[PDB]
Amino acid sequence: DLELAHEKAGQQLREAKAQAAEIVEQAKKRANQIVDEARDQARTEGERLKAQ
Amino acid sequence: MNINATLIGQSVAFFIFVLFCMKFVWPPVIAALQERQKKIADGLDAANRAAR
Repeated sequence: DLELAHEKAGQQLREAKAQAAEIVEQAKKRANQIVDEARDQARTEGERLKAQ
Repeated sequence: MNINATLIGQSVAFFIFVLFCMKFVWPPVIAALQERQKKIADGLDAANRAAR
């Protein structure tokens, strides 16, 4: 059972590496989205060349 | 001689058998007790170690 426990702990360990990697990957993907939305907003804000 | 003849033979024999057994017969068997006890103790330690 101790040898089998090392393998089971090995599954939780590799799952933690993958899940932590996805959490940081999703954060970088979210960060990219925020900057792209800011560029489209700033480009649309340019209506002031006529509106004001 | 009726009774007194055995006084010298047994005294030499006892002292020889004790020292001979102590050096060439007793030590090889008693070591197994330290081992047998450790076989169980290592198994009990493995249970605490796997959980930890």
